[PDB]
Amino acid sequence: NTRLRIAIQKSGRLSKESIELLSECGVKMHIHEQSLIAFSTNLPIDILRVRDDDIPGLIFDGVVDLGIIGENVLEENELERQSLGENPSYKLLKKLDFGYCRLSLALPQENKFQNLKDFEGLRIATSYPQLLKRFMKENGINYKNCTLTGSVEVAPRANLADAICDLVSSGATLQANNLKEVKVIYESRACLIQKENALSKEKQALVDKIMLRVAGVMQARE
Amino acid sequence: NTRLRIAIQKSGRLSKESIELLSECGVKMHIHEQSLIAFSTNLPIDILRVRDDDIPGLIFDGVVDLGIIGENVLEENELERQSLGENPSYKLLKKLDFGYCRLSLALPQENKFQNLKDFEGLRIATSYPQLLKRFMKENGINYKNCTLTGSVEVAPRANLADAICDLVSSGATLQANNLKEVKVIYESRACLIQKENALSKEKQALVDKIMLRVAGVMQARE
Ligand SMILES: N=c1c2ncn([C@@H]3O[C@H](COP(=O)(O)OP(=O)(O)OP(=O)(O)O)[C@@H](O)[C@H]3O)c2ncn1[C@@H]1O[C@H](COP(=O)(O)O)[C@@H](O)[C@H]1O
Ligand SMILES: N=c1c2ncn([C@@H]3O[C@H](COP(=O)(O)OP(=O)(O)OP(=O)(O)O)[C@@H](O)[C@H]3O)c2ncn1[C@@H]1O[C@H](COP(=O)(O)O)[C@@H](O)[C@H]1O
Ligand SMILES: [Cl-]
Ligand SMILES: [Zn+2]
Ligand SMILES: [Zn+2]
Ligand SMILES: [Zn+2]
Ligand SMILES: [Zn+2]
Ligand SMILES: [Zn+2]
Repeated sequence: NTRLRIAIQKSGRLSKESIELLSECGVKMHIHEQSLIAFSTNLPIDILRVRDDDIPGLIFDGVVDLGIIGENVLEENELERQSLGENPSYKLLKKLDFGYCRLSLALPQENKFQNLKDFEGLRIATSYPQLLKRFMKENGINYKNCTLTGSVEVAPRANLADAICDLVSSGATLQANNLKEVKVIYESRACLIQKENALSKEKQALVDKIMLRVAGVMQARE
Repeated sequence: NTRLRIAIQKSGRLSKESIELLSECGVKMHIHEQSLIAFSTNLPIDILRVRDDDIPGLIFDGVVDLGIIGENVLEENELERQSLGENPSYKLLKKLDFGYCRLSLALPQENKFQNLKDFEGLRIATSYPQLLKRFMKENGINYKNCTLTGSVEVAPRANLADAICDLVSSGATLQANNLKEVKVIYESRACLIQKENALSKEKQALVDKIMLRVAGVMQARE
C-alpha cells in the first residue's frame, strides 16, 4: 500500500474533532457511519475508524501510519505492552487542543480524606489498571484492583469498590454519583502519533505537509 | 459484606441464557436497565452486569464470587495475566449448555489453502491475540499480529490483514465477507467459574445449592 493510513476513533468523544481536524488540514473524506474504512477523496490517505483502545496497538504494530488518540489510552496500552515483555514504540507528532481530561482518584463525598495514605488497602475500580498500578507503586500505597471497562463511577454505590480511578473533565458525573475528586494521577489530551519505522520518502513528505497545516490550524483556533 | 456476587454479561450473546439459567435455578431478580447491580429479591445474591471481557479479571482478583463467561474470553485473559508474570486462578464449576462457538483461522475465499504453513508471514487480524499467539507458537508458524476489538471480518477488505482469527458459530458472517474457515484453533462454550479463595460457610452452602439446580436444569434441557 502506498496510501497513508490514519486511525481515528469510530464513535466516541474524539470522533467529531478528529474528523474536523483532518478536514481543516485539507484532507477531504467520504465517511459511512457504521463502517471501518473511510478514505480521502483528494489525497492518497485511508482513514481507519476503530475502537479507540485499539489505536495504540495498531501504531505499535505498524498496521497504520498515524493515529489520533487520548494520551491516557496510549499510556495505558504502552505500559501493558511493556509489562508483557514487549517494546512498544511510537513517535509523538503533536499534542492537540481537544480531548482534555484527567485521570483521578475519587472517593464517596462523605469520606474522610486527609492523605494519599487514606487509600491504603482500599478496593479501587478503574479502566486504567496499569496507570493506577504505576502511580500507587511510585507512592508506596498498597491497594486492591478492580478492572471495569465501563460504569466505573457506579462501583462504589454498588459496593464493588471503596474508591475509583476514572476520567474527569467537567466533574458532573462525579457529582451525580456523590463522589469527590481527591487526587489527579494523570493529565491527558488527544495526540497525534506515528509508527516507529520510517515511512517512504513520499509518505513522510505527505505527513510533513499535514503537520505544517495542523500547526497552522491550531494557531488560528487560539 | 454478606451477599454472594455473581457476574454476568450486561448485554451480548450470553446475557439472556445467563439470566434464564439463574432464574431457573431459583434466583429471582429483576433485570431492567441497572447500570451495574441487580439485587435478588428472594436470596442474598447480587448480580453484577458487566462487559464480558471484565469477568475473568473480576474472578481472578476476587472482586466477585461467581461468573458466567465464554471459555474463549476466560482463556484469553488468563494468558494475558500470565504473560504479565501474574498467577491468575479460578475454580471451574461447570461447563454449560450454551455459548457454543469456535475460534478459527479464516482466509479470503479465492485463496490457496493447502496447509497451516500457508499462514507463514501473514498479517492476521484478531480480538484474541494471546490465543492466536499460543496456537501459532505451538505449531511453529511465524506471523504478524493485528489486534482489533470489532469488525475483524472486515480487516482483509480494508487491507489491514491477510487473514483473520475469529469466532464462528453458523458461518454466515464469514460467508457474507467472502471468507472461508480453514482451521479451528479453539473450541468454546459458556462456563460457570468461582474465585480461588474460599468462601464463607454460608456463601459456599448457597453455591452448593445453586450447583445442584444448575445440574438439574441442564439435564431437563437435554
Ligand atoms: N469526560 C470524559 C472524557 N473527557 C475526555 N475524554 C477522552 O476521550 C477518550 C474517548 O472516550 P470515550 O468514552 O468515547 O471512549 P470509550 O468510553 O472508552 O469508548 P470506545 O471507543 O472504546 O467504544 C478518552 O479515552 C479520553 O482520552 C474523556 N473520556 C471519557 N470521559 C467520561 O465522560 C463522562 C463525563 O465526564 P465529566 O465532565 O467529568 O462528568 C465521565 O464518565 C468521564 O469518565
Ligand atoms: N458467533 C459468535 C458467537 N457464538 C458464541 N459466542 C460466545 O459469546 C460470547 C459473547 O459474545 P459477544 O459478541 O456478545 O461479546 P462482546 O461483543 O465481546 O460483548 P461485550 O464486550 O459488549 O460484553 C463470545 O465471547 C463467545 O464466547 C460468540 N461470540 C461472537 N460471535 C460472533 O457472532 C457473529 C455471527 O456469527 P456467525 O453465526 O458464525 O455468522 C460473528 O461476528 C461471530 O464472530
Ligand atoms: Cl458506497
Ligand atoms: Zn459510501
Ligand atoms: Zn453499509
Ligand atoms: Zn475505549
Ligand atoms: Zn422491577
Ligand atoms: Zn467483549
